[PDB]
Amino acid sequence: AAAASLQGKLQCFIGSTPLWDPYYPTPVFQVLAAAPTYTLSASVTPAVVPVDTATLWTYNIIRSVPVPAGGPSLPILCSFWDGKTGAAPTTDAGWAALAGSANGKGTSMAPGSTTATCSFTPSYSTTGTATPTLQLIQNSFALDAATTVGFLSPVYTAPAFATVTAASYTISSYLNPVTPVAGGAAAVWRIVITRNAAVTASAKTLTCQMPDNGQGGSPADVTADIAVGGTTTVCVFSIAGYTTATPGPYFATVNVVDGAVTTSHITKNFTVLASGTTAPTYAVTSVVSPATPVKVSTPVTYTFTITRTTAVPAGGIPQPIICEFFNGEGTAPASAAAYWRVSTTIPDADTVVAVMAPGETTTTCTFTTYYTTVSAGGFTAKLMVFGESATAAPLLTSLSVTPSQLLAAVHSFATPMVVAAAVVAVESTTISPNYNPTTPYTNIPTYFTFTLLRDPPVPPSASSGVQFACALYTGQNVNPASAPSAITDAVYKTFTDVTTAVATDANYFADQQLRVVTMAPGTGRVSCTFPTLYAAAGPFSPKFFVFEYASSTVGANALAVADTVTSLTSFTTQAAPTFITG
Ligand SMILES: *[C@@H]1O[C@H](CO)[C@@H](O[C@@H]2O[C@H](CO)[C@@H](O)[C@H](O)[C@H]2NC(C)=O)[C@H](O)[C@H]1NC(C)=O
Repeated sequence: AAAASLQGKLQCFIGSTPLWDPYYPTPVFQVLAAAPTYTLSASVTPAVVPVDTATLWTYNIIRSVPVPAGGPSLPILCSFWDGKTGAAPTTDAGWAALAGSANGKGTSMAPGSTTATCSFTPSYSTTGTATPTLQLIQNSFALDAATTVGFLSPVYTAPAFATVTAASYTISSYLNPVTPVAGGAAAVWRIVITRNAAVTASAKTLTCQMPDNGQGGSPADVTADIAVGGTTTVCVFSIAGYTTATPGPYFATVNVVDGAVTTSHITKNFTVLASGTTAPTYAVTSVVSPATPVKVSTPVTYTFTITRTTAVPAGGIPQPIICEFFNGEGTAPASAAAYWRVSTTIPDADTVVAVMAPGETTTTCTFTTYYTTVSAGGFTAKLMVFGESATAAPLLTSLSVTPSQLLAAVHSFATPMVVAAAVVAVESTTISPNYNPTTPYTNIPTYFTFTLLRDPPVPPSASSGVQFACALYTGQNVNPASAPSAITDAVYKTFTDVTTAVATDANYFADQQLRVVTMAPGTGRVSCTFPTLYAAAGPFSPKFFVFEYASSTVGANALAVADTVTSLTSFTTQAAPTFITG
């Protein structure tokens, strides 16, 4: 019989006891006099998509008979074939197997509804038309790929093909040196080729040729490679033999081919200097702010002015500038070429991209650095300059092309930067609880919070925060059972570590304690809380010490003077009150 709402009854027994009493009702299921039909519509975005780019396919599914109101939402498994890669599965088992991966989506028809949506984002790899095929399965918790039957027969084919167009190429170029000298150093044309979409199958081999270098010559054809997932490649043309017989301005044509696709480009302008003339030479001047000396973590700004002997031609190609700056702290780069450090992104704290504009002589590279260690000898920061574009800079190492060494030797700052240690002081020593801000009660746990402020705050974006070991000797000679041998730095340094001590163990209330506190980056001060318990009332002289901390080892005194003691005001503990707030 055909009915609208129907309920089953499942009753199961372990041994003799039933899991549910009197039974477990099952969700409402509708009985249909005929097989429901599944109408379907498809939409594309964009209708025309470049190769190796995502395209949104949207399928709207409409069911002839609405899902029962009281029953559960109907699970639907959209197995979709983009129509361009491989072949569509021939059996429903193939669709079920394919739907496990990203090519198969899972939606749910809500109860009392007649519509559902399935969206996919395929990325085609070949040019031409693509017509997808989609099939619907049921996503029951126990879906057998073999015996399952899709509700859709025959497999729906979207009557709206997507047009996958071929890839495009944007071609830029620059020259090193920007004004080649005839018969001298060989000129190098660096050609940056950018693809409108990243390659996915494998590395692609662009073929770059230069029919004319402005002088009428034709250098040997070059092949450049673009790696998987990359959108940029560099083609290097080493031309030697430029001549000044033709009038000053010149321009070169370069065509780059990828199979059928051909893209032509013309370099803007450039001038070849007369043979025998002295090649233009670059120099660097350096300024610092503030002046020597500076403290640790103080923002130090270096400004380097790069000056060319002669101005760049007004109509020619502007010269890219890559400034790699080493602040002087740590291991210096091995040589000038070693300064081509691998940078994740171009505008980092060590690499700066500038442009010497045509008709201009000087440019400026600005760096901001923080000095961590202390060196009274002074740090001599250095700078190295290359001529490379920002786009081609990251991938020059991958393509095994030597960056253009734009300087004869590394520029070293004239005056070494003498760096002194930061100044840290104990701002306040609060007691909780306390009869007055100077003395605590007796026979109750009292906590001393010491606040330490560093005059130059730990800079944001620092690798790690600073660490301070704070040592305290309250007195009363109970838990250590003896006074410290001497007030010297070493004796208090040798104190036990209780940074992770809890109230259970006997070290929680120790007359001699040593704790570790980390000043986080972007903070100026830290606090250390020490628990104490004054069993007996009497005069007391708590002693406090601060030390630097590194690699879980206690360093020298943090107060910049050997054997510096922060002596709390002497006090006599008085009786505690018994009133309870509430
Ligand atoms: C880049 O060089 C080209 C080639 O010389 C310049 O185009 C022509 O240059 C000749 C040089 O004798 C002039 O007589 C023509 O008048 C130029 N043509 C045009 C349309 O201006 C071109 O001017 C140079 N580019 C710049 C920006 O100066």
